[PDB]
Amino acid sequence: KILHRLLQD
Amino acid sequence: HKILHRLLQD
Amino acid sequence: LALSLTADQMVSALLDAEPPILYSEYDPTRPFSEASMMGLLTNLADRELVHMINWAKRVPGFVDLTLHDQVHLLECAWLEILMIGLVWRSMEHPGKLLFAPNLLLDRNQGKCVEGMVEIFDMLLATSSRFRMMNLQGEEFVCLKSIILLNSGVYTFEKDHIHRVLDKITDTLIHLMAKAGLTLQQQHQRLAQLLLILSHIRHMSNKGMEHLYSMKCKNVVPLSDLLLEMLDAHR
Amino acid sequence: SLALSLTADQMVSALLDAEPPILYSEYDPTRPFSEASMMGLLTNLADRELVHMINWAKRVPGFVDLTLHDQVHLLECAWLEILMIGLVWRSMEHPGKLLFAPNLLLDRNQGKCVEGMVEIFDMLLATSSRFRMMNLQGEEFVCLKSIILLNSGVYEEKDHIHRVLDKITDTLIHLMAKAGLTLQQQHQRLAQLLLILSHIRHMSNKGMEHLYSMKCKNVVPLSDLLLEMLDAHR
Ligand SMILES: Cc1cc(O)ccc1C1=C(c2ccc(O)cc2C)[C@H]2[C@@H](S(=O)(=O)Oc3ccccc3)C[C@@H]1[S@@]2=O
Ligand SMILES: Cc1cc(O)ccc1C1=C(c2ccc(O)cc2C)[C@H]2[C@@H](S(=O)(=O)Oc3ccccc3)C[C@@H]1[S@@]2=O
Repeated sequence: KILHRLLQD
Repeated sequence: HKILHRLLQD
Repeated sequence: LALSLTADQMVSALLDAEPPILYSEYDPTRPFSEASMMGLLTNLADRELVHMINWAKRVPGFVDLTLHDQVHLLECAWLEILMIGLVWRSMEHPGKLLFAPNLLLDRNQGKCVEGMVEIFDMLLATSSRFRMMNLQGEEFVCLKSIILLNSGVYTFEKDHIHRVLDKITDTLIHLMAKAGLTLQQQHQRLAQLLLILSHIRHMSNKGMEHLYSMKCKNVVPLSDLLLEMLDAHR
Repeated sequence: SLALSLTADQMVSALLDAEPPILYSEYDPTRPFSEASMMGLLTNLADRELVHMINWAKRVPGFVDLTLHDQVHLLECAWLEILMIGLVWRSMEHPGKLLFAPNLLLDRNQGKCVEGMVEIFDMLLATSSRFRMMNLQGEEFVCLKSIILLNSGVYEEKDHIHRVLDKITDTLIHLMAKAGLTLQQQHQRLAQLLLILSHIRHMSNKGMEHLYSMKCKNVVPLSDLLLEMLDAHR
C-alpha cells in the first residue's frame, strides 16, 4: 500500500 | 406525478 | 409556529409525532433465502415509509414549507430516517437489529442478502454507539428531525429551515442542561450526537447504491413508493 | 498523549501550522477542455494534493498517537471529504466558481465537460456558498478538517480518538466565545458547522461512486495512489 509507505515515512 | 405528492397532501 | 415553541414544547411535539413500530409479516419460516428476506424487508420498509411521510408533517416547521421543498427534503433523507429509527429501536438489543418486534436479526442473517452484511455492521456499530452514549428518547427525536431538515437543505426558505434547525439545537442543549451536564459536557455531547449524523448519511448512501443494485438484479420487485424515493437519488 | 494537554489556542496554532500548501495545476488557458483533458488535470492535481494531505494528517494532534493500521483506515475513509472541504474553503472568495488551483478556477458550465461532474460541482458550490454566508473563519476551517479526519472512519483506540474530537470541539467553542458570540450563538454555530459535515460526507460518497465510474470508462488512467484510496471504499 502506497498509503502505507507514505505514512511510515 | 408522485405517490409522495399524494401522501404529502392528505 | 415552530419558532415560538419552548424547548419542552418542542420535545413534546416531537415525542407526540413519533410513528408506531410496525410488525413484519408472520410465520415466514425461518430460515430465510435472499429473496424471502428482501421480500419481508421491502414490504416492511414500504409501510414504514408511509408512516414516516405523515410523521414529517407533524415535525414543527415542516408544513410551513412549500410542497416542492417537503418532497425534496424527504427524497433526500428518507433512508437516513428509516435507518436512525431502526438503530434506535435496536439499542436494547446489542448484536441484533430489531426490524420489527417479530423480526430481530443478527449479522449472520444479514449475510443471506448479498452486500447487506456491510450495512448491517454499520447499523450495529451505530446502535452500539448510541448505547454507549446512553442516547435518550428526547435526544433521538431531535436528531431525527434534524436529519429531515438538514440533509437536503444544501441541495436547494432555507433561512426558515435553518431557524428551525437552530431551535432544535436549542432544544438539545436544553435537554442536556436538565440532565445536569456542565456547559463543557453539553457542547461535547452536542458535537458527538451531530457527528454520528455523518455516519448515518454514509450508511444511507451505501444502502442506496445497493437498493439500486438489487432492483437491477430484480431478485425482489421493489414497491412503487420505494422505487420513486430511490430514483430521486439519480 | 500530547494533543490532550494543548490549550485551545495551541490547538489552533498547531492546526494552522500544519496546513498543506495550495498547489498549481498544469493546464494551458489557451484551449478549452475536453472531458479527457479536464479529468487529466484534475486527476494529476488530486494525486498531488493527496501526498500533501497524508503528511498534513501526521501533523494533526493525536493522529500520530494512533497505530498505523488506524491511520490508514481513517485516511482511506476521509481522503475525498478532506480534499473536498479544502477545495470549497479556497473557493470561498470566488462565488460561482471552484478554485481547484490559482491557475485553475472553474464555473459549473466547465464542470459539464465531464459526464456526471456538474452535480458534484453544484454541491461543492452550495457548500462554498454556505461557508461564505456563515463567514467561516480559517481557524474554524482547520478544526473542521481535523474533525473529518478523526470522525469519518471512527469505526480504547476509539476512546482516544473521541477525546481528541472532544478537544477540537472545545477549541471551536473557545474560538466562538472569542468572537464575542453568546452561549446560545456558540451552540447554534457549532451545530451549523457540524451539520455541514454531513453534506460533505454526502458529496464524498457521490463523488466516489463516480470516480469508480470513470475508472471503469477508462477515459483517463487514475494514479496508483488514487486507485488505492478508491478501492479502499470497496
Ligand atoms: C433500514 C431499513 C428499514 C426498514 O424498515 C426495512 C429495511 C431496512 C433496511 C434495508 C432495506 C432492505 C430492503 C428494502 O426494500 C429497503 C431497505 C431499507 C436494508 C439496508 S439499505 O436499504 O439501507 O441498504 C441495502 C438494502 C438492501 C440490500 C443491500 C443494501 C438497511 C436495512 S437492511 O440492511
Ligand atoms: C474535489 C477535488 C479536489 C481536487 O484536488 C481535484 C479534483 C477534485 C474534484 C474531482 C476530482 C476529479 C478527478 C479526480 O481524479 C479526483 C477528483 C476529486 C471531481 C469531483 S469528485 O471526484 O468528488 O467526483 C467526481 C470525480 C470524477 C468525475 C466526476 C465526479 C470533486 C472535484 S471535481 O468536481
